[PDB]
Amino acid sequence: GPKFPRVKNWELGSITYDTLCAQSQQDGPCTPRRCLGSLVLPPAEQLLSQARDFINQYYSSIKRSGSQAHEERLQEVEAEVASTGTYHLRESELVFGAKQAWRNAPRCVGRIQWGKLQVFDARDCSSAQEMFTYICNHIKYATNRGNLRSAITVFPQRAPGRGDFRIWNSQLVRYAGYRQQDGSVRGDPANVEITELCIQHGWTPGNGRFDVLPLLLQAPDEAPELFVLPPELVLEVPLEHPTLEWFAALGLRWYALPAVSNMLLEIGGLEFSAAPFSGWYMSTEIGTRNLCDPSRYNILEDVAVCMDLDTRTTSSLWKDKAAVEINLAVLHSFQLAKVTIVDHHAATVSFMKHLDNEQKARGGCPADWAWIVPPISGSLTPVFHQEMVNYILSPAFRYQPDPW
Amino acid sequence: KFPRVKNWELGSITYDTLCAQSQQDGPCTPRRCLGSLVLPRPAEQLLSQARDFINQYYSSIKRSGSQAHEERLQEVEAEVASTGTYHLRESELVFGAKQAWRNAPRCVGRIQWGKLQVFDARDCSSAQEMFTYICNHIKYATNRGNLRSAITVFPQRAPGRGDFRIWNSQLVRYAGYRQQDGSVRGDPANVEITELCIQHGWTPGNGRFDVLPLLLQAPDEAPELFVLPPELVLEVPLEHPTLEWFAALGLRWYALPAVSNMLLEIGGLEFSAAPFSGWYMSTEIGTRNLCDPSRYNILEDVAVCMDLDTRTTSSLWKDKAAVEINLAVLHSFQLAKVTIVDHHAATVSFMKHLDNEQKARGGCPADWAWIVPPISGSLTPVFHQEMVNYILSPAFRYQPDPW
Ligand code: HEM
Ligand code: HEM
Ligand SMILES: Cc1cc(N)nc(CCc2cc(N)cc(CCc3cc(C)cc(N)n3)c2)c1
Ligand SMILES: Cc1cc(N)nc(CCc2cc(N)cc(CCc3cc(C)cc(N)n3)c2)c1
Ligand SMILES: C[C@H](O)[C@H](O)[C@H]1CNc2nc(N)[nH]c(=O)c2N1
Ligand SMILES: C[C@H](O)[C@H](O)[C@H]1CNc2nc(N)[nH]c(=O)c2N1
Ligand SMILES: [Zn+2]
Repeated sequence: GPKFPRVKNWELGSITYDTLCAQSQQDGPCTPRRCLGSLVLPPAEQLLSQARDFINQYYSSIKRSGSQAHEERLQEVEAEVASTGTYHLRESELVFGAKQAWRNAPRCVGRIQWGKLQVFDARDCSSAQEMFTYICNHIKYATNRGNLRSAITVFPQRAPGRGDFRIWNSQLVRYAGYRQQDGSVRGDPANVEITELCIQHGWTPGNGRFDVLPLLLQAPDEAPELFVLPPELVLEVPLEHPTLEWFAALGLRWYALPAVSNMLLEIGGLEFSAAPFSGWYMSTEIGTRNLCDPSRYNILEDVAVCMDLDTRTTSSLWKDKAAVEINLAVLHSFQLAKVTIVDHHAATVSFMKHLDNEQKARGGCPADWAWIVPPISGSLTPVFHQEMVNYILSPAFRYQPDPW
Repeated sequence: KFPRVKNWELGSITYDTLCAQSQQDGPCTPRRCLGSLVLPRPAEQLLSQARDFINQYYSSIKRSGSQAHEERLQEVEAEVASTGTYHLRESELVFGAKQAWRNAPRCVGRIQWGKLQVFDARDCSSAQEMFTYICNHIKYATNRGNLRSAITVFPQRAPGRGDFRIWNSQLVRYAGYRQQDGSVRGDPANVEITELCIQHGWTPGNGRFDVLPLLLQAPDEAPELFVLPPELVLEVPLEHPTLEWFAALGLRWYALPAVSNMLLEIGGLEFSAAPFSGWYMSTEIGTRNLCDPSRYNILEDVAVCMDLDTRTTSSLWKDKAAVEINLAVLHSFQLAKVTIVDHHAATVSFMKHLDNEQKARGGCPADWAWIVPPISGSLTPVFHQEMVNYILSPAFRYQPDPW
């Protein structure tokens, strides 16, 4: 057979061969001795070439490969890199390659949509204030009354030893997390450290489970500045359950927009550091991950007592039963504010459609199985049975250090 | 070089040095990770797998150096040098077997690995004699419901010449009878094997749940058809503790999960037939068997009596249902007094078995994707617990079907 990896789909029994990975100019975390798939955290020469690389990708997506437009941009960068030691992205490239990056992140079921993404250029940005309105612009656009829209705003790149452009928070939207004199945490304990940095960087706090965090921002070299969001700007959703009348009463809630912010966008060698993006939620992130992880909000037990469930015993499956209902109330509450959501089946079925598109076009789709298969009802979704190949294609997103 | 392994529910942080023992390659490389792939694609080396293994033994009982070791390591050299091969003393096989369960990185029940019972069938020379070993093994392991972990090990693998093979994949299995309409009565992933039993002379039922007979193959024999004494096998009828109407579905399942097709590799040697059984963790029954689309696929059915909008995915019927299937699997076995374990209890204990190896062998390999239950995955601590996968020895391989 072919010498590239073979890829069976145990539901449909169908095979594909991933010829894409042949281009992963970037090593992972596995030796042939062992596999670290599970594992969550894992100067001229090499720039010139990483850049050359992306340009070639670019001209290929506009089908002009090998043509003079091409060898002329290649020499427009050689010029640039040689005599100054960087270069800049013609807007339209930044757009293509900001897509390429979403399309390339092997941990994201959301990709059918990859080609539908609004890139806003924010490369002119020159301050912590300017920064902010850019973001509010982003949020308004992409929240869009409730009819959510994939968006990414891109602030300036790394420069040779010049300050980096950082959004300090991980999301544009987090809830506060307040450490008790107990040892419990009031709010979302996900982000305590940051709730901390907030106060002792100027913020007068709140007293609530869902206190909407204000934004730590930071321009090159300048000290980190602290901006708060317009409240009528920040669309949340009260939660309720179609049938269980008492759910609405638990007083729970999430917020429309899922906006990642703490992550480095890497294109053709250049570094974006502050380039936050946001789509819409899949119902399991809210109702399983954020609301049910015990190292988070962890309601669950709570909901299952009102459920009338036998928790003394593990095997009554109260842990599961309850969580189903949670998600459903996550779903129903969203469906009902006319806000954009998408259940885990719905998402997976379309991610599968995606895999097939990528197949015809690029010859595979990098995937981090553990992350693609939803946190509940794994085996009931189609992806569960698709073997996946993971690898690192560039342009991509990188995890990056916290700025402190 | 040595893998740091953090848990994310507790911030535990640990280091696996037991991986450095791995001696055989996985499909992963630095370029591209294929962790999620189901299955893979002279005589002086046999000799060094022997020492390596034999060491594992005397070393295991704290003797590695003193007489017996030194002596018994030379029986081996003596034997290999002049037969191309050797044979395992029995108490050693019982070490090999125990170890290879402990080793296999896909197994969530490994905490039990000490409590295994090992039948030596090395002396078997016919599919008659085999049938016994099997009938006897099932009678032991079913134990009226108090299921006991047990392997049985048929003859090893003579260089040029056939293999002892069980043709079934499990012991107890359900007949899957194809209809013309591309329709399939019974268990669809047994469709092939049924017609083999057929073509080799068996009389079919045409009930949904019909225990398939056994094709046993001694070397270079056309396999022979043997039928499981109706009650050596224990089934559980399925009811739901609160959903009165359920059991009128007629659905049921056998108590013994027993692997009939994997190659027990011990210290060089290959035991091409070495069935083993312990006990079911329920999600295998409810979640794979009963609901997998490629199978008995009753998800829709259950939902519709449950009285739920199939129309849309956003009503979450499939999961709602699934939990009740699963709940019926748990009740019924506890009612029929038949050892079973829920993904929770199990994964919880697996975690502990992880901490045991950690302070024991200094590590342990698990296959995250396989060790994490199919439903409600993140509601188990295995989910948040980074694992390393690597190939130790002794251990179980897969093997090509004897056709
Ligand atoms: C359009 C709707 C989208 C959906 C439904 C979606 C869904 C998801 C989900 C469920 C995950 C797994 C994360 C977890 O549960 O921990 C994920 C990962 C990810 N997605 Fe999306 N996503 C969407 C849009 C986007 C957009 C616009 C981008 C960026 C352009 C994006 C990039 C990523 C990245 C970079 C990760 C993993 C990065 C990390 O490890 O932090 N997704 N996505
Ligand atoms: C005693 C109670 C046991 C429990 C609860 C248990 C649980 C499991 C489960 C759920 C699987 C995964 C199969 C699937 O997800 O479809 C598995 C895999 C496996 N287990 Fe166990 N197991 C037990 C005993 C044993 C025993 C006694 C052995 C052999 C000595 C064994 C060896 C294996 C092997 C070799 C695999 C994976 C190989 C394959 O791909 O089929 N397990 N275990
Ligand atoms: C300790 C730690 C640090 C760190 N940086 N990341 C993690 C992993 C968890 C995670 C963290 C963030 N900020 C975002 C997501 C995707 C959420 C998402 C994004 C988008 C764009 C859409 C969507 N539906 N969901 C997952 C752990
Ligand atoms: C090559 C190949 C062929 C084939 N037909 N199927 C596979 C898939 C893997 C698999 C195969 C079998 N027979 C049994 C299990 C559950 C195993 C199990 C055993 C015990 C003892 C307990 C438990 N809970 N689960 C898993 C691979
Ligand atoms: C330990 C485990 O590998 C890790 O927590 C991963 C597994 N799968 C995931 N899947 C999603 N969607 N999101 C996550 O944060 C994780 N976490
Ligand atoms: C493609 C994937 O690796 C394969 O389907 C695995 C994943 N997880 C599983 N989990 C369980 N419990 N059983 C299985 O057979 C599998 N199969
Ligand atoms: Zn790997």
